[PDB]
Amino acid sequence: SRGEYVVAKLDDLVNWARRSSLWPMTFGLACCAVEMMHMAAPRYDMDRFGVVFRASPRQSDVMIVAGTLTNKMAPALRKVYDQMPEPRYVVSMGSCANGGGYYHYSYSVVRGCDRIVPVDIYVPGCPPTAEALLYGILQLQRKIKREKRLRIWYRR
Amino acid sequence: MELVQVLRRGLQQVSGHGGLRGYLRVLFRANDVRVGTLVGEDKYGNKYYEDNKQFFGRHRWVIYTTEMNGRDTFWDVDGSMVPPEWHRWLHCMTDDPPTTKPPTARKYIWTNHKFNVSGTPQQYVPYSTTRKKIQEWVPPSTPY
Amino acid sequence: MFMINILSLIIPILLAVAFLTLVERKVLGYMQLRKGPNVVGPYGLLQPIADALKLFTKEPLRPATSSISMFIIAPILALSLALTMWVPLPMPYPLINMNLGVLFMLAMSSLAVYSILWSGWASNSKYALIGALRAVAQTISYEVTLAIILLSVLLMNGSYTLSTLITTQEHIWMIFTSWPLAMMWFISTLAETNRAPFDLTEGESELVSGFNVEYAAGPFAMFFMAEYANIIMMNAFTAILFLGASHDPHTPELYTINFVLKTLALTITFLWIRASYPRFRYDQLMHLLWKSFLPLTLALCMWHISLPIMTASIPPQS
Amino acid sequence: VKPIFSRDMNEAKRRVRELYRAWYREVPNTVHLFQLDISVKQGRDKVREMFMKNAHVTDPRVVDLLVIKGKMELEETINVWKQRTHIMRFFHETEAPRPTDFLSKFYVGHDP
Amino acid sequence: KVKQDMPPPGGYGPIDYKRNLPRRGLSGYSMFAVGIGTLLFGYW
Amino acid sequence: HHALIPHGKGGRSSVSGIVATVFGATGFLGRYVVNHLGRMGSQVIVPYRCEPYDTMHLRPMGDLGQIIFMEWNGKDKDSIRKVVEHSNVVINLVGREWETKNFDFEDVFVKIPHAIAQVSKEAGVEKLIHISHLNADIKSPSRYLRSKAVGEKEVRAAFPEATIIKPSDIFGREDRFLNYFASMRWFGGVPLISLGKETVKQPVYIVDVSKGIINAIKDPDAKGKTFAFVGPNRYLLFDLVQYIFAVAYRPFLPYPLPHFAYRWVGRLFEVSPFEPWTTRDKVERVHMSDMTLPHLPGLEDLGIQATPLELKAIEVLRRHRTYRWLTSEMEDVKPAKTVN
Amino acid sequence: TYKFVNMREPSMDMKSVTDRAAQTLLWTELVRGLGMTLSYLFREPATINYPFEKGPLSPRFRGEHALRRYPSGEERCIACKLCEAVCPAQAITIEAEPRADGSRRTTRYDIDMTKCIYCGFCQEACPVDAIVEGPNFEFSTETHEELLYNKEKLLNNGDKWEAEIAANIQADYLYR
Ligand SMILES: NC(=O)C1=CN([C@@H]2O[C@H](COP(=O)(O)OP(=O)(O)OC[C@H]3O[C@@H](n4cnc5c(N)ncnc54)[C@H](OP(=O)(O)O)[C@@H]3O)[C@@H](O)[C@H]2O)C=CC1
Ligand code: SF4
Ligand code: SF4
Ligand code: SF4
Repeated sequence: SRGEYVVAKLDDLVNWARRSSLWPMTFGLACCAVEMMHMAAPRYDMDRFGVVFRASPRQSDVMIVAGTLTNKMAPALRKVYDQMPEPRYVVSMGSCANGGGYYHYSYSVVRGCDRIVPVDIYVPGCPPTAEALLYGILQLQRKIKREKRLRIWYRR
Repeated sequence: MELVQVLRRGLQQVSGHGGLRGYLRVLFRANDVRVGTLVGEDKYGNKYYEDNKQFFGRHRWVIYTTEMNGRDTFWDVDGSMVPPEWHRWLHCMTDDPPTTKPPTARKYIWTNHKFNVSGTPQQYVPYSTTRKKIQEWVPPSTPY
Repeated sequence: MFMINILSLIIPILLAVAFLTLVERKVLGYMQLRKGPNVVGPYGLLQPIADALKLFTKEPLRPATSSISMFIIAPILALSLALTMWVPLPMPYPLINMNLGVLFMLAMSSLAVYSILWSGWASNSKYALIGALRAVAQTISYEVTLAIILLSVLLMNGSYTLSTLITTQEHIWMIFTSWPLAMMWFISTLAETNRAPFDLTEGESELVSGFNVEYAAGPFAMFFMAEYANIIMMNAFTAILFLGASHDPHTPELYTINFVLKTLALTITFLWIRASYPRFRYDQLMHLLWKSFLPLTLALCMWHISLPIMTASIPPQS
Repeated sequence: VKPIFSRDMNEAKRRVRELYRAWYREVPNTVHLFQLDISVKQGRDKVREMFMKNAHVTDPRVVDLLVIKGKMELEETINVWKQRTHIMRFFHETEAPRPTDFLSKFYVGHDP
Repeated sequence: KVKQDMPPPGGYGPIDYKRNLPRRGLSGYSMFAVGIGTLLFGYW
Repeated sequence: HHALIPHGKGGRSSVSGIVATVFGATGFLGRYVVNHLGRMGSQVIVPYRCEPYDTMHLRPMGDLGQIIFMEWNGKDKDSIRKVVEHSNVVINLVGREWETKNFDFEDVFVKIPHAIAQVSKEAGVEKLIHISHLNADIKSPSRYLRSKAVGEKEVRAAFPEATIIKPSDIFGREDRFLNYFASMRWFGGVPLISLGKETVKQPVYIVDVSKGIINAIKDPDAKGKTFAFVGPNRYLLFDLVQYIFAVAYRPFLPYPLPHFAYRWVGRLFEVSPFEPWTTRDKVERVHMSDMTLPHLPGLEDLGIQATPLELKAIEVLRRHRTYRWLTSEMEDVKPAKTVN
Repeated sequence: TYKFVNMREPSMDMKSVTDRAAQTLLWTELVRGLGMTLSYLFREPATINYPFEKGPLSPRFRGEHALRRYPSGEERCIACKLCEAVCPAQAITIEAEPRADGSRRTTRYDIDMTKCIYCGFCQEACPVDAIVEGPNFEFSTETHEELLYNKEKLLNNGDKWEAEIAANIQADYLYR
């Protein structure tokens, strides 16, 4: 159907815009943030891919939970995620963020950021290498490329 | 002047990639139009190039195949597509390409490398690998 | 056909702003041993379009504590004023030729400041309020020195008509006559556009995002477009005022090319300064302008008032 | 034994009453600032319940230390150091009711 | 024969470790003279 | 056959023994049902027909492995069989207040539930929970409730031992009932047919409904019984809307509107290709007074005491307040007059 | 032993005063910084063209865990559980039973890639070289459960990366 073709092409345009311009928020909890900065560094510059760190949650599109999320910090993380406008995607970097890692059995650690906020891509490692984080970001971009919001709207 | 030489080198880059169409193809797919020595090509189609003149970290690069394991990778390429044998050459763990120094042949080693399969029907699903520990009594089938 | 002219001025300027974002990202990256955006489009050309589409397809949030009317009005004011200021500029022939175009631009720049203050106040957030107050302090610091420098330079022009600047600088650039005023004017333009080292209103490092901390999606895109358009417009004003260009009336394209190149160079200098220098403290900015720029500007204004009289070089009024 | 703040139980009771006054007056301000959906009566009942939980204490030093901890919590609430999550944790809304009768515990699980 | 990662026989070459911020530019008198000359020519 | 012994203390990591397929879990009621299931430790299988992004909010609700998302199509029975194959419980919460080009009221409230019930009976699922409005009846003016009654009949036919829960308007943060009335402020005055004096409604809190569903799953007696879920108090529509505007601290301007004019307005909003703001069916259902069905068992039978609207109204309606009234306490607005 | 940063006094001669006055009025030092930035503009960028270009790594890299086999095809693991014992994060769960042949093999071998700290232990600890952190670093997943590896998954990884893992072990086995 011509309507299906138009919807598919418009969805392609929107997904391309969203994946090409991915603005992570300046959120780094722990050692994994340093590998994130190295990703921002010249060798693996993420600005080439359109990933620009923006501080304000309302002006950001992706939250990368780099570092251990303590029970004290979890409400702030949830608040920052909520204040972030949608579409919003969450990437969990490092074993500490993914499932608690080295401090899984600590009283003051949330055993994974999945408990607090929905996570789209999990980047393994402790710390994950900057190339690994870039791979995760590109995987998130492909995931956005696979999204079918307008097609589902037309079919619904 | 050196400027004329640089422009001529750009034209040589255009020719070396197979013409304007190949030049544009490489530019869009990989964003790099450098021409380098083709060290080899894997069974999946990935072509590996080397330019020792370029600084460390750019001397070796791989042009991912357009089709691998039944997936169209003309635009969607990923690091996992690199087969293990060429992985060490690409990541500079070794200085010898697999063609020059082949890996040891073992029966158990996979013959077809699979890329990251997360988000696909082939994605790994965790499960317990141990049998039931406690066995329950089976009631008798006779009434009494 | 005047509507066609207005659209011709507006639409290309916005595209220029979009590609200025790409240029800045690449120039800063290369000055930082990086490559600016290159993945999205050939040499990163399509990155702006992707950013605009992403922002305008992103949910806009109206803060619960915000005053909605001012919250919405402020970006509209910023963008409309940014586009309006381009109208009087002679490139080479102005869209609207005003006898007092320079004062018009000064007043319009004064009006644009309220967009930042209104946005910050309506946001009803502490960081936004701090950014608005910083914008107030910045205007207090820079407006007087800007006006005095412009008056001193325009004394040689003989009028506030922008077009007549071309005739005055027919034989030589005015920077040779007034290079100190030119330096102070360039710094003052940096201050007015809220650009580094005077990027205090936004002040990401110190204030999470400054006045726009509570703005998302389209309104933030409008604020960004206003900012970049103001950068380009102020640099074009500097090019017209000091770095004059040859105008052949039969071929305006030559003047247009020269002017565009000079403005591009000045905007590149803006990005260069943003990369090189650190940021000032707003107390330090106000002190610089009031304690250092203002006395020298007063002395040079006296000098430029006297010089045409003592050298019999009073410019023609017409 | 060295007294923490009070040498006898009556003095500790006086301190406890002062702390209770402070919490009782603070409760409405807490509901307003934290935008809690509980009523003021509900919060003050929770305050009484928290005070009553430790009503069995008979040692002056333990009572003084409890008053110190309560004052620290009150300081947290008076400031916004504690978030709405921390304030509402006293009300275990998410946790399901746990039966205390013998038969219900026997049915549900092996727990004593 | 033992083969460990050891310094080259005779040691490595000296490594510079001190500030080398260069001395550049004209004298202040000269810069002021150039500015004033430009001002005068522009005025004429 | 698919029977699991419950283990643990009822926490996130515990095994409740409940394996469920919550159809229409990506919705107002589905969110709370899935959250309650996950907190116990139950395995929740979510069939989703939308984009995976919209299902992301349900991902944190359960522990690792508890929540499994499988794409399903209402028209295709094989997807229903795949989703319900290994479940000991199936909950059908698929309902759209507005008809769509692909799926009309008949398909969503009759065909879909019937296919779900038939496939569940074939698969061997022990228990099925179906949701139909309390006001559902075959002679009702609204097509929505008419199809709801027909679907209830068909579901009982396909699954004889099926629990059917008949809930009233379910007020909650994501509700389209309180938000619907509050959103009418944007249009100026609040249009009411007969000014709302003739209509009486008995709203139910969303959390109460979800807890009732979970207890019905837990309760052995619930099989083959129809429960009616209703709130503690009955209100006239005028009083309820006035209370909504009072708690929202928004000016109330009730103006009577003829029924035909309201129906024409509903037709106007039905034109929207996207989710319609209001529909003629929406107007009819709003005007229709909530039925009183003493015969059917209610929340009290399942052990849950209905929360009054007064207690939870501020949660839903605080967001609609302006900056001046955002911090106002719940107690400032007195309870509305109750027709009981 | 100690050096004085700062602790320098400017000259007061007229020439030095004029030079400092020129620096203040004519902004010389800011111009020097601008020149440095320009020089960096004209220097070659350091960005690598990932994914097409990959950063250097050594044979001692610690990445995705893998279970190796002997050349025969028998699994090297002998269910020592000492590698489980040395795990700093307790990320390895091992259960074993005598197999039909009678050999000591692992019925269960699980590494939680979400509790692992990628310390590199149990590669040093494991006596038979069975468990090895291989070269792979790009094993990101879209779900948490995918990162809870199983014995089957680990053995599949070992089979997949055995060619590279063996070469790296050969490179670094003498250093160990
Ligand atoms: N007040 C109440 O809420 C009342 C509840 N009910 C019934 O209980 C349920 C409550 O849901 P509600 O809170 O209104 O939220 P929704 O309207 O969002 O519920 C619909 C759910 O089913 C899915 N769905 C909708 N249409 C279709 C379709 N044609 N095919 C397949 N799936 C579909 C939706 O997902 P998606 O968005 O992807 O389509 C969503 O998960 C409904 O079935 C409703 O009729 C009964 C009486 C009153
Ligand atoms: S995962 Fe490792 S590197 Fe990252 S924060 Fe935790 S300990 Fe540090
Ligand atoms: S080396 Fe690895 S496989 Fe072998 S016993 Fe130790 S943990 Fe098990
Ligand atoms: S490398 Fe991995 S498996 Fe080995 S001890 Fe470290 S975390 Fe455990």
